[PDB]
Amino acid sequence: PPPVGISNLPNQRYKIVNEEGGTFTVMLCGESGLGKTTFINTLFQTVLKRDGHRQEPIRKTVEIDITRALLEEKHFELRVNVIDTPGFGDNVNNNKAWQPLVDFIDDQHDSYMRQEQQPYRTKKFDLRVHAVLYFIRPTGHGLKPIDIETMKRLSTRANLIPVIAKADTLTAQELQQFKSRIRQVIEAQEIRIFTPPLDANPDSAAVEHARQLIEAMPFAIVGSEKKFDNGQGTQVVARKYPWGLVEIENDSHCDFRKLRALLLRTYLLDLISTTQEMHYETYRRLRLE
Amino acid sequence: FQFNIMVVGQSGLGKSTLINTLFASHLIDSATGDDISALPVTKTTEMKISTHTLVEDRVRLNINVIDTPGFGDFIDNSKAWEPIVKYIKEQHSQYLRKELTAQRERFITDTRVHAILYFLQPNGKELSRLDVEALKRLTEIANVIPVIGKSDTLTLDERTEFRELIQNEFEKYNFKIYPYDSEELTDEELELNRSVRSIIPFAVVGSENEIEINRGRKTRWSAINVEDINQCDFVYLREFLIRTHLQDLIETTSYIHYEGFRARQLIALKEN
Amino acid sequence: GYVGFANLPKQWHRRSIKNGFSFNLLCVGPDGIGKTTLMKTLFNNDDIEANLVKEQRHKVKIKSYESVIEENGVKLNLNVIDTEGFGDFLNNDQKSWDPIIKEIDSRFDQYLDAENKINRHSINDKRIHACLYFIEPTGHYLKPLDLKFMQSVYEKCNLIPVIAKSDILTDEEILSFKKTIMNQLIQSNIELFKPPIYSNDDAENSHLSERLFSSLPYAVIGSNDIVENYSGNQVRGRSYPWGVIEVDNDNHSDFNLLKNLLIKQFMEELKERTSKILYENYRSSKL
Amino acid sequence: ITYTMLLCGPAGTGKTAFANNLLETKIFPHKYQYGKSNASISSNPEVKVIAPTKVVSFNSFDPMRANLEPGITITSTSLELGDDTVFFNLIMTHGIGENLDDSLCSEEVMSYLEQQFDIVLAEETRIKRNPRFEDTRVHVALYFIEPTGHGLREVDVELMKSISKYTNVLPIITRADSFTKEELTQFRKNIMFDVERYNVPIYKFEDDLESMEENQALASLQPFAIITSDTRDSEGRYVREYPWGIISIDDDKISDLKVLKNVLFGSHLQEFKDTTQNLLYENYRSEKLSS
Ligand SMILES: Nc1nc2c(ncn2[C@@H]2O[C@H](COP(=O)(O)OP(=O)(O)O)[C@@H](O)[C@H]2O)c(=O)[nH]1
Ligand SMILES: Nc1nc2c(ncn2[C@@H]2O[C@H](COP(=O)(O)OP(=O)(O)O)[C@@H](O)[C@H]2O)c(=O)[nH]1
Ligand SMILES: Nc1nc2c(ncn2[C@@H]2O[C@H](COP(=O)(O)OP(=O)(O)O)[C@@H](O)[C@H]2O)c(=O)[nH]1
Ligand SMILES: Nc1nc2c(ncn2[C@@H]2O[C@H](COP(=O)(O)OP(=O)(O)O)[C@@H](O)[C@H]2O)c(=O)[nH]1
Repeated sequence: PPPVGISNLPNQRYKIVNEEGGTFTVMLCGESGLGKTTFINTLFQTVLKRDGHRQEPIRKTVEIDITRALLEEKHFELRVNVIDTPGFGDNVNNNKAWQPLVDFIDDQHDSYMRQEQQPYRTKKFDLRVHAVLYFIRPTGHGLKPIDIETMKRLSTRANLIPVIAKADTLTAQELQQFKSRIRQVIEAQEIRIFTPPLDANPDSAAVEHARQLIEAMPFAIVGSEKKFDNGQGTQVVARKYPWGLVEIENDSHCDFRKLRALLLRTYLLDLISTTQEMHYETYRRLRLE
Repeated sequence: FQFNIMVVGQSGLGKSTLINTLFASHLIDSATGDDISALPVTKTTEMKISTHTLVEDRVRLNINVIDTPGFGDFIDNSKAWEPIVKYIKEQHSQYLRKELTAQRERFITDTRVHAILYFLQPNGKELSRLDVEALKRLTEIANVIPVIGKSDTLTLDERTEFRELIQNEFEKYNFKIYPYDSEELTDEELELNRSVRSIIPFAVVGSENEIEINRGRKTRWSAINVEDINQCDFVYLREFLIRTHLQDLIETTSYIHYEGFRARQLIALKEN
Repeated sequence: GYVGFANLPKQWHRRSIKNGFSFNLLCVGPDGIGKTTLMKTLFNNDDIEANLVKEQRHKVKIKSYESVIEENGVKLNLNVIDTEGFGDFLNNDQKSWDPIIKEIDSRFDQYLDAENKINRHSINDKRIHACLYFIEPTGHYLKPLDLKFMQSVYEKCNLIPVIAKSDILTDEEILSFKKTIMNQLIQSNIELFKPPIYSNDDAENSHLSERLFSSLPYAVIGSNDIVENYSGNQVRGRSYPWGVIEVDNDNHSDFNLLKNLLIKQFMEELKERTSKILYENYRSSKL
Repeated sequence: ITYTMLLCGPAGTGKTAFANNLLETKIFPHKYQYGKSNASISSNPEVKVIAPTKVVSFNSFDPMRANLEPGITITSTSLELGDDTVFFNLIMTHGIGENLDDSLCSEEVMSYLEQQFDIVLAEETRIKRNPRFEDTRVHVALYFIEPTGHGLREVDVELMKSISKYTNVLPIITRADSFTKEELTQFRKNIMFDVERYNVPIYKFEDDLESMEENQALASLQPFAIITSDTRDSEGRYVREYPWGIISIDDDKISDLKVLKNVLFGSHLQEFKDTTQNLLYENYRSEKLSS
């Protein structure tokens, strides 16, 4: 009694996926001094970005800068598209500062739609942002009007992943209270934020990690490009202050590893698929009304 | 004596090899070849007649192997039995022309179709449009002895069921397959006819090449003996068309088909 | 450390197994060539053609059958098309075999239409991902009608020509018939699907792909029933009064190679080619 | 003496905690966790609540109304911390940095300072003047620099200039624990470079050899970086607590807060008062009299 190769179809799919290559697009929104450049330099283990762009006119115009790179880890290549928001929230008047970013996301969606409008369409330049990380200054107080309205405006264009910048600045109780206030605000304002798919699972631990990830939002981010010894003979990436060392790789000090699980390790494919099946589809429908 | 045996089928069915093996010499080479360009130039079934002399049984016989290249070998076979019918009836008209001729000869060569071997493909399905029409118009114009090509393509039970299906198809279409039971025949003759009739359509396997083990085709998983009775009906068909009924075949082609065409043609001439 | 962006292919594997798979296969040949036995032996399901989905005849009939075949958890939704009447007609003109082409074009048309809808709601792919042409084991040459149809279909669907009932032909006969068929195909410009060889892949898997390409036209046999081997071992195949042929034996048939090129190894690649090259050409024509 | 100090900065700097630490009394509540006590009786023997917290200016947790812009709100809380008896009225700004346009905030703060100047002028130019009238002029002002680590923003510069027009303005780096040693050094250097570039008239720590040396050192210290907490250790030491370590506000290296407190309420208090009262106010009065 011989078998059919139905069980080998997924391994074929894996082969084509790994031999083709991937593309990830992340928009890092926030003000100046939220540890964003350092975060993206820490999440990819490489220096994708810089030193700050600085010493220029104080009135910054909100612009969009895309830093593109090709990264190879295990013979798999990823085109990382780190989009920035220079000058956003860094001015005395920040009204209509959300317009450029949502407009850029809509422009990428329209570009993909027009690539589909091609008569003999070929390989696709997909710059639609698969994730949007909005960084909140660790005020420990609440979300600002600029913050909430920008987040709500861009929550329909693509996936939104709230994060509390420089979360090590806040003490444990203060950061937890800040997280609670942020969650209540985004629940009342009805802002839409990406949630890992746990359904309602064969790998009950995977959907359990989904639950753990969704119970850790807004994520606490602690990023450093320098490593220090822990005192036990192991060098951990960390932020070194004389009172104590804030290790980025310890789950007890930060939620950075959860964010890496959501963004690149575990729920990267899900983010890409949601950005391409939910957001882009709505934009295309409205554009073609 | 002069015997005329015709083979009707498509390229592959194994008719040239069957004739080659039933006579023990290379008489007919495949008229279709291995080129799609070797097919007829008239885009209709053509006739290839080759005369050989075989006297190995000390019964000297003048064989005339007829072949129908082009049958079921083009896309449009809507008239792939018309040329065969025309050939048969023209060969009959020659004999009647000599017999209706004044001061004719002693030996008016009999070029008529004494026997026909219509090769039925081993597909297991009912008769196709081409097969049905050709058997319909060739059963009453000449003596037809059904045979199944590449009977290696059907397991024993598959071959039996396909043979029963073809037998029922013959009965349904009212097709007249040789041998024909008559009243002159004796009892032994009637029972022999019943047996060969139950064998029809035959299931013959042919090979002009000999194999060594411990005549047939030897392959990787299989080894057939063309002269094995528990493997093929090649021996039965051989004996039937060479010895058992050869005389009856040549007599019925001169007594039933030819005299029928004679009556028809002469009646038509009388009317006009 | 190791940033885990090389783990995305594994997430794709998991997604694939979670969402199953779907394969639309076409089978064109004469009635009695063995396209109902080959399919069931390929999918090890004797009822592979029991889910029939929704003044004389002068055109082939296109029959659609949808089944589901699941192995080790993964599930595949198979939709097999069978031609009924090919060759049975004494006309066998372009109109005779046109319905098959029209059906393939209709699948592509439905896909294109749903892709070009304002709602653009979830669409199900019915496009024919492969076309198996069954070639009778005459042993002489590729026939006119065979050449005409295979040329008419070599652009619409991936072409997988096979030599049916190959157990009758001797080894040398099979080789010669295979060579003649391949020569006729190349000189009709009929093009067949070439298995892709992934990069950073095993050289043995590359050799398998090359052999799969260079073994065409294949010589496949079909018998889901079990027969006893001369070794006393029950094996899938056919038993005749002279010998026993085994469908799973590579020495006897290219059945395992066809199963590799059609289901086990390059089913997904066949679907990718059909949805990325053939369908886009159909779209350009419709444009 | 009657001393007046302003505390201005973007929301989330640590002004409330800084004031509580300075007073050693939790007299100012943190937003959203308030209403349990706002201007309660002092927990410090020296601190007295001579006037509860009250709003001096206005220009405009409820999750449904979180989007609404607060605007600006200036509040003066009067206390008596003790000849030594000092009548200290602390003015504070809230809603600055919590809206889209912060021009309203700068306008309101400048207008409050100008109105206090005008009140003092009117009292001076009165036929019957109250010799012991209570001046509302802001003798000193501290601007909190948000811990960006890069430099000064636009709102920062404009607000500091507006505050400098009517009172002495001191650049104070807040939440210095957010910066490591090198990071804090670079941030301070950037702040100084930006104020020099835009010519912000920030206060300068610029008769005795020891006095000159102290002024030089204090100038080199600016902007003053500080860690402040309104929470104390079980022993009674104002401290911050983190999972990786516990910070003490008293520690000299962690915070320059005690030098800042000394200059604000000790050494340079009279200097700030005299400069605001006899240089800024006098020039404003001269300009008004020329008008
Ligand atoms: N408290 C804290 N400060 C950080 C962290 N990462 C970086 N910084 C500080 O912020 C600077 C980097 O900011 P940068 O990433 O360039 O800014 P942004 O991209 O505009 O948000 C560093 O020089 C540090 O002074 C962090 O995890 N926590
Ligand atoms: N398996 C099998 N092959 C056969 C049989 N008879 C003939 N063949 C093969 O059929 C091929 C073509 O037969 P041939 O008589 O030359 O051709 P035709 O006159 O055009 O049908 C030859 O290569 C033979 O090997 C048979 O009984 N079984
Ligand atoms: N000689 C031979 N016969 C086969 C082979 N596979 C199937 N058959 C026979 O071919 C016949 C017709 O096959 P079937 O699947 O019913 O044909 P379809 O009408 O084309 O679907 C069946 O009765 C089988 O016994 C094979 O490999 N060799
Ligand atoms: N890391 C750090 N946090 C502080 C410091 N001072 C106060 N905080 C915290 O940061 C927030 C400051 O809010 P508050 O002082 O009311 O600010 P204001 O509204 O700008 O006056 C509170 O959550 C305090 O617990 C400090 O020096 N360092």
